[PDB]
Amino acid sequence: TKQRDNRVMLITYADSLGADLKELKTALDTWYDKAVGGVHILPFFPSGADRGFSPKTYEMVDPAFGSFADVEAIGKDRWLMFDFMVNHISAQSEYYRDFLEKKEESDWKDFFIRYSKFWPGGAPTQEQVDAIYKRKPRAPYIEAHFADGTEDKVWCTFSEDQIDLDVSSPKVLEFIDRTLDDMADHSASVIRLDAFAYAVKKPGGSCFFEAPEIWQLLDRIESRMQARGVEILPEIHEHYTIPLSLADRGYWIYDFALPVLTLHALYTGNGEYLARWLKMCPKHQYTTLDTHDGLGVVDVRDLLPQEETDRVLDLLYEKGANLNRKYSSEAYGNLDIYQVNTTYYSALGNDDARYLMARAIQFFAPGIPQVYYVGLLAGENDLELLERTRNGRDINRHGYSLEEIEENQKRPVVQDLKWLMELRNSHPAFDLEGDLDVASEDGHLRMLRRSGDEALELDCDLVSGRFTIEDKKRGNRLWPY
Repeated sequence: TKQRDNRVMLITYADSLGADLKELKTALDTWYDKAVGGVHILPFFPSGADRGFSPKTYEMVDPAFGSFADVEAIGKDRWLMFDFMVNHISAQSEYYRDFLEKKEESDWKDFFIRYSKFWPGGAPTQEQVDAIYKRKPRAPYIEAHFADGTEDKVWCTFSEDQIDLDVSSPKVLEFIDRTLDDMADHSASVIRLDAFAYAVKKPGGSCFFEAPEIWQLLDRIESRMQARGVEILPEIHEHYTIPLSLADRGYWIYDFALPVLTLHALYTGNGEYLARWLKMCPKHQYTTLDTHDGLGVVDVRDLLPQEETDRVLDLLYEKGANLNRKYSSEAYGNLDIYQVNTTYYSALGNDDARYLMARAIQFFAPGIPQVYYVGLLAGENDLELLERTRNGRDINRHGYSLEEIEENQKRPVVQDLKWLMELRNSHPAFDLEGDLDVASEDGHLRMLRRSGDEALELDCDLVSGRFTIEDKKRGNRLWPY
């Protein structure tokens, strides 16, 4: 296992940068060898739905993608992040299929949350239904029809294929422990806990980050993986107080507020909300602009005023390249109708200068930047794919051939983003432990990264879309180059 280090991490599917895991390694070695220090390969196990996030098993790689050897090959000199779906498993898994066949005689009788057992009286009251945290209108269950002719309802947060696990069941905790151990054996440096805040259900509760049980589950998983030298990263999209409460207890977090705060700053020339955010962020975080999902809007609540949130959303739809509100609707198959479906480059109207500025801000921000592969290649909204699949998120999930990755290398914006990633990976001022001084004034955002006598200053003109990078220790301007 290559240890998680202080270098830019790529987010990619196994089949989105070239055709499969072998072509992914070719792409990274050929064009991104110094730019990409870590790789989050999105779920690469056989899956029944939601492009990997409904795993049928963890015991084999989806053979469309390759083998565990092909994953380990990428992990030779790049640290790896894998997903563990702590919240759910495929309805097409051995576990759920056996439960439908055998019911109370199934080894997996306790793996799923059955309404008849979970709810006092055998069903929720409307009050209890209304209390559950939702990101789409569909009820959070599906019908289970058993081979014996009987039926129940099972908890279903996401797509109809994603059946929620009962983390209160000892057999499920054994499955979690075994699966994380297997991931550690396959060279995982970090395990991402997908949908972490959904994992604990309580009758009458929101069933979102239910304390103290959610903390006890996190500590169980983090403690086990710490003993293997593996880090954990919970995926939580909500009010900033939740991730900052994790950071206060020594857990890695995602920054999901940066994307929309940065868009608002670049569209308005106002850095005040972005500066306030940057100052409250911890050092042990992963920053995002793009991920494989849409842009988070609830994630900026109380960081961007509602008027300014409404304003930047209007600007994305009006001034962005090929956004459409319909793409976040139920018609386009969304699991979260409150996210904005777009590539980050197209959110900025395919503006090279402001897209590079967004990445510069991200790279000077605390913690470790994640770059999604579509953003790596300054990719535009893919209406062709979106309209073929009728899956809104596919606007930002173009599959690149090796030929198309190569064709993109001539673009200055692709060259410049690679240069920024190489700088982020080489310059000592980006020390994970180093300090950030942020100032917002006269339409500028100034970010000074210090580490001992190292002092590297980003100065963003949010109005003009031009930035400078100055090495104050060595007395030399690094950008423009």
